[PDB]
Amino acid sequence: SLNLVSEQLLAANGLKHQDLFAILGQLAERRLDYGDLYFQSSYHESWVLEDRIIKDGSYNIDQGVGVRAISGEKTGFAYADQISLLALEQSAQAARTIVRDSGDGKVQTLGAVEHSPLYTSVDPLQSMSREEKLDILRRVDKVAREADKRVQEVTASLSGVYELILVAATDGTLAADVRPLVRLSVSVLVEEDGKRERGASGGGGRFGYEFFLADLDGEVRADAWAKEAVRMALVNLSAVAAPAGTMPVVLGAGWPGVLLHEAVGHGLEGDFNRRGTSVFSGQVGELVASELCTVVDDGTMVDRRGSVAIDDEGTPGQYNVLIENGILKGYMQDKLNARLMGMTPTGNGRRESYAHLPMPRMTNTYMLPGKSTPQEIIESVEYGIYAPNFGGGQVDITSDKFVFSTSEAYLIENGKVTKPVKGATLIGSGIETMQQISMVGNDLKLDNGVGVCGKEGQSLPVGVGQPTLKVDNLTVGGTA
Amino acid sequence: KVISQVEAQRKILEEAVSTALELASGKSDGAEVAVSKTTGISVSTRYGEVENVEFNSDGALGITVYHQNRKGSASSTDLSPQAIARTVQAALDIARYTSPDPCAGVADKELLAFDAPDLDLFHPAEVSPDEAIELAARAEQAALQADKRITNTEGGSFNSHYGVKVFGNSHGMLQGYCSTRHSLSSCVIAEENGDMERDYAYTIGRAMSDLQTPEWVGADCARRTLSRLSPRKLSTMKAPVIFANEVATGLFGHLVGAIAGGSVYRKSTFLLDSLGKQILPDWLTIEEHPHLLKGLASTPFDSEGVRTERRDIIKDGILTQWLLTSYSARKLGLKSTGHAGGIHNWRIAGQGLSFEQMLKEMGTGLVVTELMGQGVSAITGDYSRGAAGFWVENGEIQYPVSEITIAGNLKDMWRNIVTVGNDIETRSNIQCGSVLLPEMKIAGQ
Ligand SMILES: CCCCC[C@H](CC(=O)NO)C(=O)N[C@H](C(=O)N1CCC[C@H]1CO)C(C)C
Ligand SMILES: [Zn+2]
Repeated sequence: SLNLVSEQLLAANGLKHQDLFAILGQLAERRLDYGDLYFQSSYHESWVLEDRIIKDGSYNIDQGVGVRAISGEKTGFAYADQISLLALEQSAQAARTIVRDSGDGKVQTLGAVEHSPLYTSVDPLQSMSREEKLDILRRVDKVAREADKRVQEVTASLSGVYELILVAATDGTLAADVRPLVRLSVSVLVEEDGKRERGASGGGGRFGYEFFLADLDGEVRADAWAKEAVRMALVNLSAVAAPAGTMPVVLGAGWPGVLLHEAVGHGLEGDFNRRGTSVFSGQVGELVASELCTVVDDGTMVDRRGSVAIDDEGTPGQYNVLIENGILKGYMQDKLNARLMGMTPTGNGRRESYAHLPMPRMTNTYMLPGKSTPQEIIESVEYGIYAPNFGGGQVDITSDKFVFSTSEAYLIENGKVTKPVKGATLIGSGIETMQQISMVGNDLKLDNGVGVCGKEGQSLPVGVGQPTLKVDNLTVGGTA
Repeated sequence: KVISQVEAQRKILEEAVSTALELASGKSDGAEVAVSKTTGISVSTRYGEVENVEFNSDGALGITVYHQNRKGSASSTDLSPQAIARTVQAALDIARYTSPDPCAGVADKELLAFDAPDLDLFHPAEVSPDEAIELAARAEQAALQADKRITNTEGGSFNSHYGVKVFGNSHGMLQGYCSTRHSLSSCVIAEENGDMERDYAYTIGRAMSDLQTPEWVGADCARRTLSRLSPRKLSTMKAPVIFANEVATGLFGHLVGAIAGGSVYRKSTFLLDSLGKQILPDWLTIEEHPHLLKGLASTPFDSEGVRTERRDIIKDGILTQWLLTSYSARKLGLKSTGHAGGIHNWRIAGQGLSFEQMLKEMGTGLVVTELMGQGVSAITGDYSRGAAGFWVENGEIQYPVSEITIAGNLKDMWRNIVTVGNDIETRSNIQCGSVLLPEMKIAGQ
């Protein structure tokens, strides 16, 4: 990719390799540990079907450069929505003002190294015709409406992004990525006797739109997801009041891995741990979870929404074991925090765009499978909840309190799943909740490709996963 | 001197809008163009020393076009004539493929703010990075020095930005305005008996001279942080709940989605059948004030160029209107109410009691000061959120609480509000005091 991206981001904008040297040199006039130049161009499209018609379409373009100067704890940063030598010079000259003292000017020679390809460099926007894209949405509409007479409304959206990046740094890093991302989202409203409810489905990843027409367990993926949205809506329509209080909770496989994202994931980002503000600070080698739990953050997964062939600092994505048999092994890093902690980059240095600073961030965070069957797990509960789907979540990493809110849930009574219950927010302490995991299923899956993680106002595509698992005690925010 | 930079920017933006509209005009029945530019600085400190210095400059142009009632949109951060041309063409091309939708289109000419009011939103300051750093450092240091239990920090922060926005459409509207926002915060960590807690304080305003002092920010930060130490997890119970002012604003905030025209025409709101019904206490009025001078959410027109109006959204407990945009108004056979982009300063008067008096009235119950999670169903009103705050007994705060949830339904919560306090939160779009509810289900141990 590097030559192709370089031609599009540098040569096409009047820039050469030697301009990179000049601008890095301008940063290195000051007493810095590190400086970098980050170049980006991106193209986004969206199309929306509603009321059985193609209501809307958009085409959105952005491009620019971001320049950082770093000394120990400190970062100077400036950027511009244009790729030009003047934009780079202006940005470097502002960013370097983070420190007044002169540096020795000794930068490392820029040199690219190979990394493993994790997704195609083919542009997903141009690889399918517009009418074929719209036919995906039309088929979702038809399938959802045919699935049940109570379906009254369907909103179906298709989005795609094609993004080129290149990063050059004072430590010699020179790297590029070509990043496709597509997403199909489906929302349905059902009505019966004046009562209404909604359901949703969807997913995607780093590939073209053909994925949505490919086979999923013997049906067309788009069709399967259209039916899933209806199924979710009908479950919710039938749901009764959820019970309140502390009880066993069995979480389904896949997206209920939001548990991990909140309970340990953010808490193991290296910025908080370098500062000492995370509950996990200084706990490497301690039991932070039950011995059945091994949690990884894995940036290497081919075609996945949350993967990073390189992170935004040029570090190739890695399989990082965070917790192994309950024992804390380490933290997700960016280059700044790794240096300060005496550790190494991990492939977790991510930024929303050129206009934002990178920080330690998740990629795909999941728990490894265990020995229990999901049926054995359900059968172990006398009274509790089974929650196979969630909305979102949130964590306070200092006090170690987190929440996540059900989108499909049921009572378990005498080892059987029984009545559907209404949405409830579940709350616990991260470490204490992970220590309550007494059974781990043999059915690991990741989410369908739906996640957006927020930290310090920066949204990123992130994945979660887990098998079915049992938390012995968790507080359920029902009314009953 | 910054006034000159802003006036140069404004001329450029006005010209970008006119160019885009002219390029659209021979090929569409209508078009709407919005452009903005925001510039400023964002700084942080750690232990009183500069940490981050970020120079911000963000620009943007969006266009929506209409032909045969088909819509297309496009956007670009590059405002060069050739980028604008490409953007206009992209929107036009999209509109060949979308379906006719008669509720879509430029807002009604009769509703447009052709001569938009000056709401005095622009109060620039030439704050240097070093000056910004010193304000952040002062706030953080005042927090850190407050008490020896404050053992770590998440820093001081200072932000100062100005913005220019211009909107035009094919009815001949072309209006723009400038605005500023400045803020100062600090956030520290306290520890007691192996429990760590974090909290923050802040000040915000359109003029620097409207801000609380750095020392005020730090003292408030420390006070809030220290108050969180050594919480208890309540047992599962039913009890009265006070939403402290800072979360009470959000309690009323859930109304916005429930009365939004988009939700109404889709029948996806639990208030679908509540227009003209008493949904709140008969003494409670929610006043919207879009033209407050210097207001934090004042606007001279909405995102479709529509005039904004003084309205009592709730009057003596009664829901008087929906919050409509052009599209949703047209779906309902109504006219836009100027709510494209949201609400514009809500005000709810107190009923005479201080926060202390409210604690005495409640006697025993939960004060919620922080909430976590979404947990609010737009379509049913079902409500379930994580909470932190304080347990109250004998009319006095006893201890902080955390790791609990509160649950109910918004229809019931709103209808049965006991009182609203005079302790008005004044830093937000929605401004009100603390709110007493007679009962919620609290899940805990
Ligand atoms: C990979 C993110 C895991 C979930 C957590 C995030 C918020 C977060 O970053 N918490 O730490 C969230 O709720 N995101 C939501 C989310 O991603 N959702 C909610 C339903 C499914 C999916 C759709 O984007 C919304 C709010 C954007
Ligand atoms: Zn997150």
